[PDB]
Amino acid sequence: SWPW
Amino acid sequence: IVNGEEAVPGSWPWQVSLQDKTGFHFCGGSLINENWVVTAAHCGVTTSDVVVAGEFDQGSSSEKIQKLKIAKVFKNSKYNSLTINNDITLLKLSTAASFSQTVSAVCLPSASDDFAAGTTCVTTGWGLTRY
Amino acid sequence: TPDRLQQASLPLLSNTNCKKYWGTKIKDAMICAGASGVSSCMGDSGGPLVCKKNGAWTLVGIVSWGSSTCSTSTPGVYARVTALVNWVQQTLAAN
Amino acid sequence: CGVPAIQPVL
Repeated sequence: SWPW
Repeated sequence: IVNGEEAVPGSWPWQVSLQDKTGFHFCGGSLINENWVVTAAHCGVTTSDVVVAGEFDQGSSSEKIQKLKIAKVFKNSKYNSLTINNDITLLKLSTAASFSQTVSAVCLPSASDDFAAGTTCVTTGWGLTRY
Repeated sequence: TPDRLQQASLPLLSNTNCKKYWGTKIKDAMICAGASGVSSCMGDSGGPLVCKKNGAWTLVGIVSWGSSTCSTSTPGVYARVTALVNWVQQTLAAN
Repeated sequence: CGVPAIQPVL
């Protein structure tokens, strides 16, 4: 996951 | 947005761009009235960043955009950066936005409103189109 | 990155079904959307997920997080505005 | 709120  | 399409200019009039002092777009946001923008807490906005309203093409010099200064950042006290839960910040603008054909507010829901699985909604932004 | 503003339509998921993708990372103040051939991606964060209700566009989500490769077959995760709107209104009223 | 002056085309 990654902050968008 | 991956596999989206270009919007009609001005058709999402609450959409703002959050830019740093170098002019770099790093996050979106939404106008909820002339003085307040909603964005994500994890965007890490500071009062040195700028809210840009009325923009369509970030490569154009000819658009009548509004560059609005931020007075105060209100990060929701329930935001949990470890889980990215409650990911919301409010920005109070120093200078009110001037509403027009291309700049206006989105509605907020009631707390009890229902949006069912399977409903088709829309998202907008200047994020990457390919990874 | 694009110069011009992009849009996409996409469906809302239930949190129970979103947990098949993301497991215990999905909390009550999140809502999932997508897995439909489109995805939000880096730089979309903070922007809107809007749904039309009684003729008006209403802010249902705030772009938050998702797949590190913006996979179009995995749902994106958005902050669930109905869970947060009471804090919005308390903040506006006090400031 | 919520009603753009320039209608979106989806």
